[PDB]
Amino acid sequence: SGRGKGGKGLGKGGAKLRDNIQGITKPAIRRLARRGGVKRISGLIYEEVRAVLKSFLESVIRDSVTYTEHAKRKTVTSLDVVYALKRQGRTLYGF
Amino acid sequence: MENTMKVYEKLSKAEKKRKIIQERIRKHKEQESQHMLTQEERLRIAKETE
Amino acid sequence: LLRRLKADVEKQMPAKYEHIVYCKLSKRQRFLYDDFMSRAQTKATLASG
Amino acid sequence: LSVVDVPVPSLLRGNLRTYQKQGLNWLASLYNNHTNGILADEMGLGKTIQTISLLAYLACEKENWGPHLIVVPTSVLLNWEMEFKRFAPGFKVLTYYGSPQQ
Amino acid sequence: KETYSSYIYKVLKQTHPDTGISQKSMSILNSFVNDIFERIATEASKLAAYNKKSSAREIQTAVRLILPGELAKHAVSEGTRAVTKYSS
Amino acid sequence: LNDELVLHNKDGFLARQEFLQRVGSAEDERYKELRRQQLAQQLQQDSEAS
Amino acid sequence: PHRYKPGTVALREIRRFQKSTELLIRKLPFQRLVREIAQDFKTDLRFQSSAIGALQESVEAYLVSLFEDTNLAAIHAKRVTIMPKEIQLARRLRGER
Amino acid sequence: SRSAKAGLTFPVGRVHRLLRRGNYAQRIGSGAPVYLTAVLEYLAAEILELAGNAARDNKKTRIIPRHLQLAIRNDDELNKLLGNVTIAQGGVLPNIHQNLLP
Ligand SMILES: Nc1ncnc2c1ncn2[C@@H]1O[C@H](COP(=O)(O)OP(=O)(O)O)[C@@H](O)[C@H]1O
Ligand code: BEF
Repeated sequence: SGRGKGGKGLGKGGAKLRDNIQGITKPAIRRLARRGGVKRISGLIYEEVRAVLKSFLESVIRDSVTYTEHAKRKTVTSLDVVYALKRQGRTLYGF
Repeated sequence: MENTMKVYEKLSKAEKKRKIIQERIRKHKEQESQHMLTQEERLRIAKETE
Repeated sequence: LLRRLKADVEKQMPAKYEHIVYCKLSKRQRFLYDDFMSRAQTKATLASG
Repeated sequence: LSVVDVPVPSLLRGNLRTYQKQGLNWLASLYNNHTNGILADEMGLGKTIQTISLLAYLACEKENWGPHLIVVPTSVLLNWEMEFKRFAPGFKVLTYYGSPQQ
Repeated sequence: KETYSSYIYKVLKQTHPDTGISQKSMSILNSFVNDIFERIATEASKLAAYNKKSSAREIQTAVRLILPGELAKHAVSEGTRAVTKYSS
Repeated sequence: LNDELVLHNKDGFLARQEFLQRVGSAEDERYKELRRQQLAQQLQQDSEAS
Repeated sequence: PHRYKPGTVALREIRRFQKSTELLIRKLPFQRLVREIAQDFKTDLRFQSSAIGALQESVEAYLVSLFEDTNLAAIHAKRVTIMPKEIQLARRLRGER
Repeated sequence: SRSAKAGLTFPVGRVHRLLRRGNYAQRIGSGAPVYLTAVLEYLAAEILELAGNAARDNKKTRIIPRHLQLAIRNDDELNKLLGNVTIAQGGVLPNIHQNLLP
């Protein structure tokens, strides 16, 4: 029993991608364009729309996170977005 | 309000007339639909489909 | 319920012959197996991720 | 066995091999008492011909052959519509699959 | 918590006795009422700071430049009729 | 077969995976730092401009 | 061949959307984008799905307003195809940034 | 009640408490503290009537949020009053350019 070696000692216990990429797609932008009333479009719009998201979403995101930090809430609620929308000049009803 | 309620009254009148017109459409469809398959006719259609 | 085995139809029915084949373990796959199994037994039996 | 065996399987290609007729009359008895059955026989012993013959008997003895449903796994989806294509073809079969358009 | 669903419900009922409501629309109306109230009330506060001092004239004037005049005259007239009804 | 197994597991196969994941985490952290510093530079330039 | 001239179905399909009012952006990629743009600040954010729905509605509304405005700006000129010039002009005119 | 004696129906006291908590002034005007509620009641009556009309137009008994959307958007005065604010699950009036048509 004592002499020799073998695996019968269970173990001691050791330890044993977060980059993320932007989404959206061309058909979604095409549907949004068709909602806006455009007959024909060129092939250079999608990059610019993606730029509009990359310039619009992140700013309100920063304002929202600094607001909820100013509220001393370690979580984000839908009501926090409404403050950002109000100070951005485009308010949303329903939340 | 008055203009749009007159529009709504016209819409309700159209609703009623289309109700009655599709009621008579359904009546005509029932008359022209197949009736009383019975035995020999149902087996005739069955053997043709066979 | 309604069940009928192959006993109902047996006049012309070839039988079933069960056979078990034993296969050895290759050297590098044996290395892989030992590494994975020791790592798993060290992780699961105690603290882990 | 409280089962009355009297089939009229018209327009049915082939014939039950003296083993599916008992299943047919068992299913007829089950229908006659307004109950639900379980045809849990050994796999491969012609469940499809049993149910096809049951439906054919229901369509021949009774004047009711309304829209019935065959819920099946995907792989056999064609086989069923062929199962009584080779067998009793007096029924009108529909196959439901293949994208929203068709 | 005191919701405002009852008041808007009875106003809809006295202006439309057979028209229903949707849950999303209930929040829509609640937010509309709340933010209009706050907007006009801070307008009244800034109008009180307008005069070199510490009523109803301030609120009447505040509603008199915040919303289009056509509905503004009706608003002030019906408010005055309400206060006359409440006076005695 | 104990000794050669112990030696090869001292070399190990999952060790290469851990090394690869460490390199991945390292370059991901470097990319995140570059992103953060570029965003900070853009923000300070924008604040200076206005 | 049931092929219609370019734009024949476009007007119909525009009518179909401008009748509709549903979500035009798939929720999962929008979640991916939100997480990607939000993880650059702090971990354990614990977003509530109602919040992401709110910003989704906000961004689609802003984009449709933008796109109708650039459609007007393009129909100004003898043009029915949209190019970066109209988008840049619409962005600069209102002084967004 | 105070609203009943005034002919109003909105709860005046709740708004009084809200304004007292908001401390927009030390001594709020108590000559007609429900007057600011009266103007809001008038505006709410307008918007509710328009929404009910819009819902009645498309044969739907209940107030669709889209129905309210076109109710507010159709009125030019309402658009001037509230035009910088959007509505969740709203919509856009169908606006197709005449010169765009083939
Ligand atoms: N009475 C019969 N005549 C001819 N073939 C039969 C008969 N009964 C069963 N079979 C054959 O047995 C096979 C059984 O397949 P099927 O009935 O489709 O499903 P399962 O294998 O579950 O019974 C079929 O391919 C069919 O050709
Ligand atoms: F093979 Be069986 F009859 F399912």
